[PDB]
Amino acid sequence: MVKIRLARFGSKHNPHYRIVVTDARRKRDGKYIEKIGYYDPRKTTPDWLKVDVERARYWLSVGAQPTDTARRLLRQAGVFRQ
Amino acid sequence: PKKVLTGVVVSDKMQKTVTVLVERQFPHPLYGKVIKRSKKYLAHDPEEKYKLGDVVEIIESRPISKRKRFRVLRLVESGRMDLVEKYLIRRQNYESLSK
Amino acid sequence: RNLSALKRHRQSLKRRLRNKAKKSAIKTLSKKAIQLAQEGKAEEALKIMRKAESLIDKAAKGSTLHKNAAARRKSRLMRKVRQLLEAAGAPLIGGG
Amino acid sequence: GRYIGPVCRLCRREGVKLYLKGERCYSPKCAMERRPYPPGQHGQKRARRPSDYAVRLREKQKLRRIYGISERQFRNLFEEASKKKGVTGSVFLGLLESRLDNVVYRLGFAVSRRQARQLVRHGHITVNGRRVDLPSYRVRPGDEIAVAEKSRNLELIRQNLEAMKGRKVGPWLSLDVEGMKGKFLRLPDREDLALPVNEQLVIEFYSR
Amino acid sequence: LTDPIADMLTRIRNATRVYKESTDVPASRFKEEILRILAREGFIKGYERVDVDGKPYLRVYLKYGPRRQGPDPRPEQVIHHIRRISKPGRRVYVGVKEIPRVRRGLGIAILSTSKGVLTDREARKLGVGGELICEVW
Amino acid sequence: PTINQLVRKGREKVRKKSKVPALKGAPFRRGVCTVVRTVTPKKPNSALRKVAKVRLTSGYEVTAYIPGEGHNLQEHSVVLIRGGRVKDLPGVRYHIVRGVYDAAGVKDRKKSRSKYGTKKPK
RNA sequence: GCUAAUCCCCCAUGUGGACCCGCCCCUUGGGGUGUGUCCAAAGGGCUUUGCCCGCUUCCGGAUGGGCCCGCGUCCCAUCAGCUAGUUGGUGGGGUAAUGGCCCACCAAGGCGACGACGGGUAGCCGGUCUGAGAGGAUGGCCGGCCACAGGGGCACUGAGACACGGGCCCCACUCCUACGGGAGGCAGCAGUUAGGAAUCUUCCGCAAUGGGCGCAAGCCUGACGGAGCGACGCCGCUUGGAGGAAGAAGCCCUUCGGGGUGUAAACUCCUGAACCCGGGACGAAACCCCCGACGAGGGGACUGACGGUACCGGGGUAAUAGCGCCGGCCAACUCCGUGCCAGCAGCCGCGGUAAUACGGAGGGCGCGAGCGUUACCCGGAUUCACUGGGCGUAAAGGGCGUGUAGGCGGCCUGGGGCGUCCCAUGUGAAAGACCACGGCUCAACCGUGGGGGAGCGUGGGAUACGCUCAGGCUAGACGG
RNA sequence: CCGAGGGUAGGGCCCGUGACUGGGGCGAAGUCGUAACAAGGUAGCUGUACCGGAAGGUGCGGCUGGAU
Ligand code: SF4
Ligand SMILES: [Mg+2]
Ligand SMILES: [Mg+2]
Ligand SMILES: [Mg+2]
Ligand SMILES: [Mg+2]
Ligand SMILES: [Mg+2]
Ligand SMILES: [Mg+2]
Ligand SMILES: [Mg+2]
Ligand SMILES: [Mg+2]
Ligand SMILES: [Mg+2]
Ligand SMILES: [Mg+2]
Ligand SMILES: [Mg+2]
Ligand SMILES: [Mg+2]
Ligand SMILES: [Mg+2]
Ligand SMILES: [Mg+2]
Ligand SMILES: [Mg+2]
Ligand SMILES: [Mg+2]
Ligand SMILES: [Mg+2]
Ligand SMILES: [Mg+2]
Ligand SMILES: [Mg+2]
Ligand SMILES: [Mg+2]
Ligand SMILES: [Mg+2]
Ligand SMILES: [Mg+2]
Ligand SMILES: [Mg+2]
Ligand SMILES: [Mg+2]
Ligand SMILES: [Mg+2]
Ligand SMILES: [Mg+2]
Ligand SMILES: [Mg+2]
Ligand SMILES: [Mg+2]
Ligand SMILES: [Mg+2]
Ligand SMILES: [Mg+2]
Ligand SMILES: [Mg+2]
Ligand SMILES: [Mg+2]
Ligand SMILES: [Mg+2]
Ligand SMILES: [Mg+2]
Ligand SMILES: [Mg+2]
Ligand SMILES: [Mg+2]
Ligand SMILES: [Mg+2]
Ligand SMILES: [Mg+2]
Ligand SMILES: [Mg+2]
Ligand SMILES: [Mg+2]
Ligand SMILES: [Mg+2]
Ligand SMILES: [Mg+2]
Ligand SMILES: [Mg+2]
Ligand SMILES: [Mg+2]
Ligand SMILES: [Mg+2]
Ligand SMILES: [Mg+2]
Ligand SMILES: [Mg+2]
Ligand SMILES: [Mg+2]
Ligand SMILES: [Mg+2]
Ligand SMILES: [Mg+2]
Ligand SMILES: [Mg+2]
Ligand SMILES: [Mg+2]
Ligand SMILES: [Mg+2]
Ligand SMILES: [Mg+2]
Ligand SMILES: [Mg+2]
Ligand SMILES: [Mg+2]
Ligand SMILES: [Mg+2]
Ligand SMILES: [Mg+2]
Ligand SMILES: [Mg+2]
Ligand SMILES: [Mg+2]
Ligand SMILES: [Mg+2]
Ligand SMILES: [Mg+2]
Ligand SMILES: [Mg+2]
Ligand SMILES: [Mg+2]
Ligand SMILES: [Mg+2]
Ligand SMILES: [Mg+2]
Ligand SMILES: [Mg+2]
Ligand SMILES: [Mg+2]
Ligand SMILES: [Mg+2]
Ligand SMILES: [Mg+2]
Ligand SMILES: [Mg+2]
Ligand SMILES: [Mg+2]
Ligand SMILES: [Mg+2]
Ligand SMILES: [Mg+2]
Ligand SMILES: [Mg+2]
Ligand SMILES: [Mg+2]
Ligand SMILES: [Mg+2]
Ligand SMILES: [Mg+2]
Ligand SMILES: [Mg+2]
Ligand SMILES: [Mg+2]
Ligand SMILES: [Mg+2]
Ligand SMILES: [Mg+2]
Ligand SMILES: [Mg+2]
Ligand SMILES: [Mg+2]
Ligand SMILES: [Mg+2]
Ligand SMILES: [Mg+2]
Ligand SMILES: [Mg+2]
Ligand SMILES: [Mg+2]
Ligand SMILES: [Mg+2]
Ligand SMILES: [Mg+2]
Ligand SMILES: [Mg+2]
Ligand SMILES: [Mg+2]
Ligand SMILES: [Mg+2]
Ligand SMILES: [Mg+2]
Ligand SMILES: [Mg+2]
Ligand SMILES: [Mg+2]
Ligand SMILES: [Mg+2]
Ligand SMILES: [Mg+2]
Ligand SMILES: [Mg+2]
Ligand SMILES: [Mg+2]
Ligand SMILES: [Mg+2]
Ligand SMILES: [Mg+2]
Ligand SMILES: [Mg+2]
Ligand SMILES: [Mg+2]
Ligand SMILES: [Mg+2]
Ligand SMILES: [Mg+2]
Ligand SMILES: [Mg+2]
Ligand SMILES: [Mg+2]
Ligand SMILES: [Mg+2]
Ligand SMILES: [Mg+2]
Ligand SMILES: [Mg+2]
Ligand SMILES: [Mg+2]
Ligand SMILES: [Mg+2]
Ligand SMILES: [Mg+2]
Ligand SMILES: [Mg+2]
Repeated sequence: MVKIRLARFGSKHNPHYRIVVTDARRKRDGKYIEKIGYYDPRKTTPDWLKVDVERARYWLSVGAQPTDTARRLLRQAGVFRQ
Repeated sequence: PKKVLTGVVVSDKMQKTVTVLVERQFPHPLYGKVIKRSKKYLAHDPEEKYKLGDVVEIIESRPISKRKRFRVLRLVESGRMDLVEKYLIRRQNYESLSK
Repeated sequence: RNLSALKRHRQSLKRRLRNKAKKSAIKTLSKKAIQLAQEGKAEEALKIMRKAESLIDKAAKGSTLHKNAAARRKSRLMRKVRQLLEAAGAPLIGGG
Repeated sequence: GRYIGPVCRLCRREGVKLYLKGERCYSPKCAMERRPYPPGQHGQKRARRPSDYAVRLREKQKLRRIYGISERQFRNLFEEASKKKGVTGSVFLGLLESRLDNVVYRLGFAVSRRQARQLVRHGHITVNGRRVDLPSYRVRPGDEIAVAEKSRNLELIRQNLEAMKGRKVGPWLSLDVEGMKGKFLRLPDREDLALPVNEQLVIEFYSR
Repeated sequence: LTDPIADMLTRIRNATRVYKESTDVPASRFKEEILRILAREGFIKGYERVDVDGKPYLRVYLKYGPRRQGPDPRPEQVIHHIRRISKPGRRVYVGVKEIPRVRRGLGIAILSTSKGVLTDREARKLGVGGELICEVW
Repeated sequence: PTINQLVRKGREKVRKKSKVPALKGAPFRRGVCTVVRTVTPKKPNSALRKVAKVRLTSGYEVTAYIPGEGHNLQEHSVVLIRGGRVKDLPGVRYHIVRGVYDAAGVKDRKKSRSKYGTKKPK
């Protein structure tokens, strides 16, 4: 199944994720279908999170399944707010 | 789209199959000169209606045999036994290239 | 030294028999319908051909046949039975 | 790390006063005043015509030894300036002067860049309120280099700042004395820094 | 004769090197357009369609600099350098983005485009490439 | 050549013949001495140069120079070798590394100790 | 021998789907419809005439694949001829599906100097190193694709495998054994051994991210997140700062007057790597639970391997420097010792009693936790020359014709628009590279944003040049 | 039926090695003569042929890159 998840980039003790859609059988940091945001768990920048909701809601439409702490961050951007 | 090539029929000694010599040009990727290159395609002639010396068009096609991935699309010109001889003269010269 | 792989193997052997048994029966009745139709005997040919068709689609219910594979056997079966009876005629029952 | 041995021999070798010690650099017991010839057994022998390689090596060793910087860091800065669009000579000197340990010396917090480095390395310096103990920091325009207030009651830094009272700094700088803080205005020019150095000869040394 | 275009450029070069006032090249429309560029840019005084023993020619009128002083009075050439680029044995075509600047602007590259024969400046102002015929300065 | 000849034939890239075949792609090769003797050099030099014939692990037997004043190598001495000829002993293409395996460093050496494999003296 | 089920089977139901034949549309097997024939199923748990987890048939989506095609992809022609499932046809078998993929028959074909066949070498690419560019070299780490899982063959199960830690068989090898017989497959993580010039801990944790299963709690995860060792690479940092004699001693040189090491040391003040004590993270809030409605939304909670680590605060000791080189190229010179010896050497060359070239010393130059050496790649090498070379005597015109293929080709007109040129558009993944900003105190490293390119697909346009087709010409060529 | 492979037989290519043998490169401190460079003491070189301890000689034809 297609999934929306966090491909870790960055470096050691400095994680920087790309909120991303890819086949679940890929490896974590492998070729993704498309990128739809980034995430900085350390909050050390004036926008440690971003989400293209126009696309993030499309992938939910065609049935992508968000990870748990991906949905938690897709929530903080309001993809679910009705 | 399906690839379409033009060339002359150089043999038709096969049942429902003709051999289309196809030519092309391009600049040599280091010495610039425009050079010629040719290649033969085994073409599906399901009506045995194309003849030696005909110039035809072939279109990339669902595989027919082992070496057959092109059917003949349409006739372009007939009676080109001048081109067919250039191909044959060369092949004949090969015997003079042995030991 | 062990695995749930052992479990997976014991199951493949049980499934192996069910698949082979079904395909055995399908093959037999397919040529039986074909052979009957050759000397057709149209009522008896189509009679069996209906039973071959049921076993085919029953095979493609589960993991024994694929849709297109079952559909393919059916086609060539009916194609062979009709064009055999049509050498003498004429088909009593259906189909079709 | 950095060079640590005798520093007067450097000037005496380069044939020019490099102001590397602070106030003895201005006394009459400066070595250049007493023996302005190269160090070692043959210092007083008549020099031979130096090769163009010699000439260019010397100018580069001058500019380098001035900042007491390693050839490694020196060459990386030159290679940074060399890629940068614009004249490489200017940018090179500009990047050199933008080093924290250099600015601290320019502000008169220390008599010598060596002293500045032991100041910076000992955290006795801050940049925009952030304590920074790194000599290599590239100070940018609009910054602010103060004394660590938890060090402002220190003899050496006070006596130094006393002699800076009303003293001019480069145009590209400004020193709030009494408050022990300075400001980096913009990165300086060849005009602002009259260094006893034709920096163009350093471009040529590295093009070989 | 395998290359009339390079033969003409060579007819001009041999003539200018011994300071002849004119030389005759056998005529052709593609040559006229080439000489049309050399006159309009001042590498030649011009030309005229003349006739040598009943054959259609082009008489090209050369121009040189002022007489010089010293040991060598020979005046400086106006066509210092002219050579064929694209040749029968190797065609040379450039796109508009890869047209060259002869002699840092002080020279012309003559092109054959599908808007006719142009200079490197003309071809760049019309946004077209073509066959790089030769270069002059 | 014409442009057509270059389309027909191309330009020949010429490979570089190694001057150290016995190393077989390695920076060094371990070996065992067979003959340890002195050889005289070519004109215009005169000397008794110290050489060892080495039977290598790469499957080669080669002559290698023994640098420095004095050594301790004998038949069955285990040595390491590196590239480098002796302009002046034809056939000698390699050098024994002092201070490795059974090659002792040069005794009393003071300048250039990393070559000649001599520890810093107190 | 007994028994359960979401296990297997049978019957019904046929929304629908499958197949045959007919017809319509279409155009390779795409869609539609008519008769016949054929095919569905599984329940479980709660807060129980309602929910949730499941199950069945069908259409569609999305994602991931299979197959096919154009073009590109190394060395040897001292490999020049190769080919019987070979090349095509018909029919069948087989598959998810095209195909000699497999089989039977029929025909005599297929391929090659534009290099078949054979031999050698190699996983390929994004990229990487170098280079002014062109080019040359390379494909380790990360990303993508491919291939393999001791050597072979094989199928089974399955949506998917001909399956690294699944099965069968053969072989090589090893082990256990009670001697009757059995077992094994680290090119997973560590680790051992062998080989080698040479390459790591039998570490910690699922806290994060990700995967499988589960309604959920949660379980499993040598993926992974981290810690360990190696100067292996890059980056940052220290071994102190200031003052301090016409200038200690020691050592070196000396014309014996003196010169050098050298502000260097001593010494004085000042700072305070390390170490001590106190505090101490970010990475972590979702899943969950409460209200709402199990949604939207709002509340509440558990949880950190790294780690008592970074980092903060307070205290606080002057606290490792080494390596190469100094004839020329190439930056740095003297004394002794040696005397074609011992030795040096990248090339040219040094050494035979006054050696800036050997060996030490003093001094000097260059770098610095590095400095040298060896190996290999690109550069200098326009020294394989496309950019960008040559062949009278330096290496280089075939002994001379004739002529095959090929390469190349005069003047004018028109048609086509193949090359060629322009515009639009799709593709050109991510990382990297590049400019900018930002985050780790800087940097290295890393994050965010920006700019395109060739090349190829498609659409539209141009016609000078080359090409092609047609017509005409006589200056080339050929005949009288 | 096909079939891993095993067996029998006969071919092709490549590598390592071999009594002995052929010449080659280098060494240099030897023995023999002195063929070439001067008209190099018989102008030289050359294809071929025959011959001689050796450099080389001679025949036949060719070249001048031969002094006077
Ligand atoms: S005293 Fe003179 S010689 Fe010594 S460091 Fe100062 S300026 Fe240079
Ligand atoms: Mg076929
Ligand atoms: Mg199980
Ligand atoms: Mg049976
Ligand atoms: Mg099925
Ligand atoms: Mg199956
Ligand atoms: Mg100053
Ligand atoms: Mg610049
Ligand atoms: Mg100033
Ligand atoms: Mg200045
Ligand atoms: Mg350079
Ligand atoms: Mg050119
Ligand atoms: Mg000598
Ligand atoms: Mg050995
Ligand atoms: Mg021993
Ligand atoms: Mg040394
Ligand atoms: Mg030495
Ligand atoms: Mg039923
Ligand atoms: Mg078929
Ligand atoms: Mg399959
Ligand atoms: Mg086949
Ligand atoms: Mg057959
Ligand atoms: Mg036959
Ligand atoms: Mg071809
Ligand atoms: Mg070839
Ligand atoms: Mg191989
Ligand atoms: Mg290999
Ligand atoms: Mg170059
Ligand atoms: Mg490679
Ligand atoms: Mg590698
Ligand atoms: Mg990889
Ligand atoms: Mg295998
Ligand atoms: Mg296997
Ligand atoms: Mg193995
Ligand atoms: Mg096996
Ligand atoms: Mg496989
Ligand atoms: Mg597996
Ligand atoms: Mg395993
Ligand atoms: Mg297996
Ligand atoms: Mg056991
Ligand atoms: Mg046991
Ligand atoms: Mg027993
Ligand atoms: Mg058994
Ligand atoms: Mg085991
Ligand atoms: Mg292992
Ligand atoms: Mg290990
Ligand atoms: Mg070992
Ligand atoms: Mg070993
Ligand atoms: Mg590791
Ligand atoms: Mg986990
Ligand atoms: Mg999880
Ligand atoms: Mg679940
Ligand atoms: Mg449980
Ligand atoms: Mg487990
Ligand atoms: Mg573990
Ligand atoms: Mg790890
Ligand atoms: Mg750490
Ligand atoms: Mg380190
Ligand atoms: Mg003194
Ligand atoms: Mg003294
Ligand atoms: Mg003294
Ligand atoms: Mg001091
Ligand atoms: Mg104190
Ligand atoms: Mg936390
Ligand atoms: Mg909530
Ligand atoms: Mg949990
Ligand atoms: Mg603590
Ligand atoms: Mg403190
Ligand atoms: Mg303190
Ligand atoms: Mg001290
Ligand atoms: Mg050095
Ligand atoms: Mg000398
Ligand atoms: Mg140098
Ligand atoms: Mg010098
Ligand atoms: Mg002696
Ligand atoms: Mg002497
Ligand atoms: Mg001496
Ligand atoms: Mg030397
Ligand atoms: Mg010496
Ligand atoms: Mg460092
Ligand atoms: Mg190194
Ligand atoms: Mg090189
Ligand atoms: Mg080159
Ligand atoms: Mg060239
Ligand atoms: Mg040359
Ligand atoms: Mg010659
Ligand atoms: Mg000739
Ligand atoms: Mg001949
Ligand atoms: Mg033409
Ligand atoms: Mg032509
Ligand atoms: Mg036209
Ligand atoms: Mg035309
Ligand atoms: Mg066109
Ligand atoms: Mg494009
Ligand atoms: Mg990209
Ligand atoms: Mg920053
Ligand atoms: Mg980026
Ligand atoms: Mg670019
Ligand atoms: Mg187009
Ligand atoms: Mg015509
Ligand atoms: Mg004529
Ligand atoms: Mg005539
Ligand atoms: Mg067999
Ligand atoms: Mg066999
Ligand atoms: Mg067997
Ligand atoms: Mg012999
Ligand atoms: Mg003679
Ligand atoms: Mg003589
Ligand atoms: Mg003579
Ligand atoms: Mg003769
Ligand atoms: Mg004889
Ligand atoms: Mg005799
Ligand atoms: Mg005789
Ligand atoms: Mg003669
Ligand atoms: Mg003659
Ligand atoms: Mg002469």
